[PDB]
Amino acid sequence: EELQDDYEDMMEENLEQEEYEDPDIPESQMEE
Amino acid sequence: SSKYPRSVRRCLPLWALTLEAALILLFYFFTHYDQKGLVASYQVGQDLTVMAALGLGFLTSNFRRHSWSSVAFNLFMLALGVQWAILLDGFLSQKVVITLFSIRLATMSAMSVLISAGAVLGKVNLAQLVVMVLVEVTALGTLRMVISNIFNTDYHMNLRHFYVFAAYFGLTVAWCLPKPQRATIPSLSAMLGALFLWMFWPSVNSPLLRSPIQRKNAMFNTYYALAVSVVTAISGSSLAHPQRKISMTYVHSAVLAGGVAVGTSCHLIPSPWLAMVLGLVAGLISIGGAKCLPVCISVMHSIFSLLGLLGEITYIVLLVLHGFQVLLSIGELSLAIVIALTSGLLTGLLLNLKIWKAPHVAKYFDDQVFWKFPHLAVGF
Amino acid sequence: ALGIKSCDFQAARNNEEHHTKALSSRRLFVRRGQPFTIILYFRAPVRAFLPALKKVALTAQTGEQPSKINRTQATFPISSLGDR
Amino acid sequence: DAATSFLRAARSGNLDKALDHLRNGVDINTCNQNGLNGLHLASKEGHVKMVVELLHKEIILETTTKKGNTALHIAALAGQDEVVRELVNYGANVNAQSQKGFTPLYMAAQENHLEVVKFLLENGANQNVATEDGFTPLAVALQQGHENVVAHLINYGTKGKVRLPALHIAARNDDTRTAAVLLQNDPNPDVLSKTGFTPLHIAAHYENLNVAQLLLNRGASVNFTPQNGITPLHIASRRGNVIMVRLLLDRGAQIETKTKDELTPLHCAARNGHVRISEILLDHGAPIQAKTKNGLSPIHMAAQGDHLDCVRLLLQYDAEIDDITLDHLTPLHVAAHCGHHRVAKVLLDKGAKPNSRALNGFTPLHIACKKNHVRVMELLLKTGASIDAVTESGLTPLHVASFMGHLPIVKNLLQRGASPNVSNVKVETPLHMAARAGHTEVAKYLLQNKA
Repeated sequence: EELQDDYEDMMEENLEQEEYEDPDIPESQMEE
Repeated sequence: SSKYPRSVRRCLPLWALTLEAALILLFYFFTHYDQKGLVASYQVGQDLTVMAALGLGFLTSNFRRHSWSSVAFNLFMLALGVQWAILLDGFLSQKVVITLFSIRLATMSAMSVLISAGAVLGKVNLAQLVVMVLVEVTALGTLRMVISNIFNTDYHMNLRHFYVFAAYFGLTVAWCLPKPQRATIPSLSAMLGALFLWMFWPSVNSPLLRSPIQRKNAMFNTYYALAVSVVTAISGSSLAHPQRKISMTYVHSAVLAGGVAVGTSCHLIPSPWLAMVLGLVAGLISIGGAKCLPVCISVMHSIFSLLGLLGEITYIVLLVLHGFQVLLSIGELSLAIVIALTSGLLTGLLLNLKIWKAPHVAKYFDDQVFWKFPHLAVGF
Repeated sequence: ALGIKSCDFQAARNNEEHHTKALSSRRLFVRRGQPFTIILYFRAPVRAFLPALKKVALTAQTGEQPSKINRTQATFPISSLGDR
Repeated sequence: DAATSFLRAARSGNLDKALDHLRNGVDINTCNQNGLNGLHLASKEGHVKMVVELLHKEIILETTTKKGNTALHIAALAGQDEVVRELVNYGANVNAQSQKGFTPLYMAAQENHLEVVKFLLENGANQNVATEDGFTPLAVALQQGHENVVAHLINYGTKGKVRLPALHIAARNDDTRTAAVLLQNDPNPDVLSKTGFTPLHIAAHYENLNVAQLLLNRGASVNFTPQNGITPLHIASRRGNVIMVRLLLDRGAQIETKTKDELTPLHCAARNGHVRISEILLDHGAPIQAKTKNGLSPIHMAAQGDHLDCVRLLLQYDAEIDDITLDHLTPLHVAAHCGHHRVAKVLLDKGAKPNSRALNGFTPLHIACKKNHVRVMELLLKTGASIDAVTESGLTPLHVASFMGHLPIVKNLLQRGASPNVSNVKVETPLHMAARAGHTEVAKYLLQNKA
């Protein structure tokens, strides 16, 4: 292989676009 | 290296026309012409020609995309080989008087090369085939002349070793070639060719016998041995197969096992049951070779070589019944094998030359290399 | 007709390019996998470049017992078809 | 005669002779009587190094022979996979047609060159392009019996360009020569991939400074904003590329740009702990109190990732130590939730309120007791956190610790004097919380202490 970085999907995975977003606000309410 | 074939518009036509002009000149300078049984004598040569063209051209046409080249190159090789073999047999057995018998002998000499070419078809072009034809005819003639000079035999009667010579020459030439499939209609065409070869092989088992009695006995033995070999080969194809089915390609080669086995001793067999036993042994040996030789390139050519060696061995066995005789026969067989191997090595070395514009190893077994097809991009 | 007068390794420029400038400006310190430039001087002028280029080969040796199996010795020609 | 020698050297692979002829002054675009230049002859014989050297010599890539074939056509017909790859990487048109309408995909398909067919299809070759006779690569592959080519053409269909644009690949590998040739052919440096990112984004991601400078000199947009809002400055800040950040700021990158989640480059630098990048951004005027869609400030991002030195740097630049999110979560709340006692200690030493209230009245002590973070609890109780503080529902830290079953926290709270007799809005005691969750050990310790 050694050429996966030339493809769109592997480059999209490497760029990690999810790291530039605010995921959520951790609240975790204790009430059952 | 470019996988696209090189242009042969100036090599192949010049080579073929020069060969034909040389043949015409040699025929003009060294050949001369010359009753009740003219048609009877012509029929044997016609059967040999029918086998050499039809059966030996279609038998190797089983390839999916290499049937055109197989058939047409077999025809071209036969046409060149007969013309060159006439001159060579005239030179090495002496002008050359051209008769039907000489045409028959040249047809047998060309049949040797046609049998050899089956191990190399699909991997060579027409010029390499011309070189192989010339060198193999010359080598077979030299072998016959040496046997006649040493063992005091007849030059025309030394043509009986042509099975083993063709087989070992083809294997040796295929060994030197660079290292590199079936369809229904090409398989049926190959079946037609194999059927014609099987039907007319009694003619090639007795073209050299003079007395009618020996020819009749040889034809009887060949017919019965061929029938037995066909039965055994069709029966045992299922045994020597992982899929437990009958292999059509194996049958195409193993139909002729009995005729090859009894070819060298068909006149010495005193009863047809011995010929049938030899045919059964030939069929069983073909089954064993098909089941074993691939494990330890052409499987059909290898089993043909094994069958030719077995036929020579059974000739040795039968010759004693009808010490020094065995030594002479074994020495003749060893000389034939050594000359065939050496000539095959020389032909393979000559066939690897870059000047022949050989097809690329990735373009093997394809008619696109040598033939024109519509809607193709041509040139650069 | 192909004598060698001297060979300038160009220690300063190569060491600046190979990030070894703080080591020295006189000795050649280079890092593997990166090209470095040397200048070869001839005693006499070179008439034809291509035959002289075909006549020269370079060998790099390291250690007291260099060998090719240990990858401590390598012989390579001076050509544009070499494996960079 | 010199041009003939150059063409013969190109055909034979003698790169030194060709370079010598080019140095002497032989025209690079010379060709034989058939129109095949040095590039065509090199592509026919599989001389990849010759192709690369000639492309570096500003040779015309789209030159056509007298049959209309380009270098890519000749390489595809000859079956040179490496030459096809090299030509495509340098910008060869994969959909170019010859005089009779043949395409490189057609030539590769008719000669059973499966690898070339695969590479061309992955690079955007259109198999629907037909010749003047109406034949297609699928049709000619069917005619010649190339079964594997037929199978691959049927299976691929119209999947399209799955490879990156050649400029993106050049930027990934920091190949300045290939990028220069591509920009000579295509003047636009802001070509877009399927994801929407320019090659400058890739260069900033891998900190390939040379190709990034080349693109910026050729006219690339330093503030190119895709639909997601991720600028090259954002990628450089997130990846920790200090030199790339400095280069982008020198070339004129906007520092207050927000993504679709309103993340500034300062947020990206802070959430990954890049102290130098954060300091550089703050010195260039980055807003330190910028808030995302959830209200998180860069100090919240730094505390979330346990980035102690980033928290120190942000507090040094007058960051609000008690900035609140939409959930009213201070950075101390984030440190207590994530268990980062070092960040909590740094915040508390600089004046963060230990008893800050969230939306539900939760203190950092409550969150520390909820998540079984004992060290944060000890640090808060040292720094004046109320051990008897209640939430909006009256939940004490002992209530939460008993309900969650965190036995060591319950033991520490009871050893420090916390009363188990406290009650909720439901009047429930910590013993009630322990009994309603089946914590036998916590309930037993509560019974042994004062219940």
